[PDB]
Amino acid sequence: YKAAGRQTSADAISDTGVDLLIDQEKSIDFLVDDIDRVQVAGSLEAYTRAGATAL
Amino acid sequence: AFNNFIPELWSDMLLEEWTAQTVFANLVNREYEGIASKGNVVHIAGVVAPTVKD
Repeated sequence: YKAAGRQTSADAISDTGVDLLIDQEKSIDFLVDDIDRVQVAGSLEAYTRAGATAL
Repeated sequence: AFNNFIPELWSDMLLEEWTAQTVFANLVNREYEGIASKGNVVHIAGVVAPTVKD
C-alpha cells in the first residue's frame, strides 16, 4: 500500500478447477455350460464370487 | 345358394408325424443312471469268480 503512493484499486477474483471424469466402465462376462454344470463334482458359484472379486 | 355362408373348418388337433416305434432304451440295462448324475465316465467292474478245489 506504501509503494502504491497510498492508492488501492479492486482486483477481479478468479477460480481454478479439475474434472472428475467417471470415464471407467469395466465388465465381467462368462458362460457356465449346462453340460459342465451337470458333469462337475460340485457348485460352480465360486466363479460368480471370482468375477465379483476381479472387479 | 350359400356361396358365402358355408364355412370351411380347421381341426384344432395336429396330426402326429409317425416315425418308428422305439424299443431299445427299455431293453438294455439302466442301473448305471443313478451313479451317473455327474461325471462323464462310469467304470463298471465284474467279478472273476474263485475256482473250486477238490
